[PDB]
Amino acid sequence: LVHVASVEKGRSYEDFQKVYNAIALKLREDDEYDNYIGYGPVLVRLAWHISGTWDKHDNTGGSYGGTYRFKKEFNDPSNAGLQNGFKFLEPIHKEFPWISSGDLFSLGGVTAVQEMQGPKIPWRCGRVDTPEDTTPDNGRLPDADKDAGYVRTFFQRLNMNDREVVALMGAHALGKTHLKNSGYEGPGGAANNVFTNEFYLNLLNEDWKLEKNDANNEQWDSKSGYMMLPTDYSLIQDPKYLSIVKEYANDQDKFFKDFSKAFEKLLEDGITFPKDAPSPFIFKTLEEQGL
Ligand code: HEM
Repeated sequence: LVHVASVEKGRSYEDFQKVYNAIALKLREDDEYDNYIGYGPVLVRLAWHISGTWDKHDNTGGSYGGTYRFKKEFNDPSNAGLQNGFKFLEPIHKEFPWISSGDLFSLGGVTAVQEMQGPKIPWRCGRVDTPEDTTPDNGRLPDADKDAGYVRTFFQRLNMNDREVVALMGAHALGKTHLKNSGYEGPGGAANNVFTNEFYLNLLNEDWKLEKNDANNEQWDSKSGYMMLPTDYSLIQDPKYLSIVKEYANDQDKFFKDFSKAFEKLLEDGITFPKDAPSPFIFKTLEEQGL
């Protein structure tokens, strides 16, 4: 399977910075969602789930085709709750009908991270919508009740190594688990709509307790009211993972730089960019624009 990136006709940087600003402005405006967390967390979750279907062996899935717009992917049990992110982006797509679905879903993830004061993420245009029959089947996204061996093995399919996996999991500092979407409940920390290295700090400094929640699933709970998934707590149980957790808990700039590289790689897996394609765009935030 080859997927070649094709720039939307005649569009350049200024066009995509308008779509960025439109998403960032609505992120500011619709601030009440999910008890004032806002839409930032569910939009980086949506960008990860539309990319997270990729398989390195036959180049199926991934962000290229925008196939989440089809019933089979939209109704995957693993995507429960993401309908809220889709409905948020739907007005913006009406306003910019020329952007492809894969491009809008991955740009939503980039815009949320930067607007929640995370690192700049270079982004490239050119994903092309593909037919309903290219939609990946359900079951390619990871389970949360497993151990380190499972996480390592699962991420080899998206060829992410240990460092890339631990950097990517730092996004669980954002938002929260919702019992009715996944069978888990609670936030992982106090700052859950600002991008920081708090996931690593909380994993190493909180007193975690294995308890059973109302959906009868086990999760790790702390006195402070925070929670960790079995697959989150895995990162301090494995010796390779644990030393990278300690490195990011002690250096927030190295975490930001490594997250940026692994999140761009995640969003670009499976896509072939021609050498006459434009360079990655670095978008300015509203704050840097005085908007
Ligand atoms: C083994 C890996 C992973 C598993 C099993 C996993 C699982 C989960 C689960 C069960 C939730 C709660 C969903 C809900 O109830 O609403 C969640 C939320 C979230 N995840 Fe993951 N995840 C993984 C990796 C990642 C990665 C790599 C990213 C992003 C780069 C990510 C970003 C998020 C975000 C931002 C939320 C919060 C969503 C919200 O507040 O609505 N996840 N994760």
